[PDB]
Amino acid sequence: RTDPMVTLSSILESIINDMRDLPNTYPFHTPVNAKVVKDYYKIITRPMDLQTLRENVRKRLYPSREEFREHLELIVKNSATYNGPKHSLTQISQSMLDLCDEKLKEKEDKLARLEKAINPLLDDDDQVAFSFILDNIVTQKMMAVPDSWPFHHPVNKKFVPDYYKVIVNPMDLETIRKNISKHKYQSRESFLDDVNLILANSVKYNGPESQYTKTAQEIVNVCYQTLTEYDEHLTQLEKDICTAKEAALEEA
Repeated sequence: RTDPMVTLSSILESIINDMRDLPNTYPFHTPVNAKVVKDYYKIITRPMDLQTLRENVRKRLYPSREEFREHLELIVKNSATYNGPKHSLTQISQSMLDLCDEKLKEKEDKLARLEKAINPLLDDDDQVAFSFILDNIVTQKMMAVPDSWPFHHPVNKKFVPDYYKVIVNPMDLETIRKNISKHKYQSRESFLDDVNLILANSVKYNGPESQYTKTAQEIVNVCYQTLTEYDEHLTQLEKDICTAKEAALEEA
């Protein structure tokens, strides 16, 4: 019932404590001082240090060990580039990376359980499959409605005066496809919330009798009809997505 991001961040912060405690890590404790380390930020355009890593941990920027380790490995790579691949400082930065990898392997199982609770739908095939059919509904059914082209992309403000003053939540099929590609929709309800906005917005701006509103109504109707045709399939995916979220949290 605890926040897994907190448990993950305490684990990462204790790794920084141990890395900071290794012999001769002093130069990696704080950001490089541009005023005395010649040309450093010309040569090193992606800098990293243990102070910045600890700040990032406390800001909850790492949802997994991978993102934490990639920033840590930057410390080694930057030392190799600026000091040299065999410089003693690069060997010292490598001793920090090696300790980290021992600590992470040591806590493999608990970290895995926390990572899945922080991101239950990561590489979840039910979510990918659900987004896959939503996208097909948009491209094969909704965009095939005749004269639907004015809804395929955001309204062009230059030709539609005051649109973005009248319409506070604009929506269009390209934006819905972008949301699908980021897996915004975990069930058909939030998908339909955005689809219905295309019609509601045309009613507000064009009125209920407009040819554009009739077209939007057909887009909405074919969306509902297609969700209904695939109800059993979609319900299975929705159920699996929902129960995976909650199961991930329980294993925390």
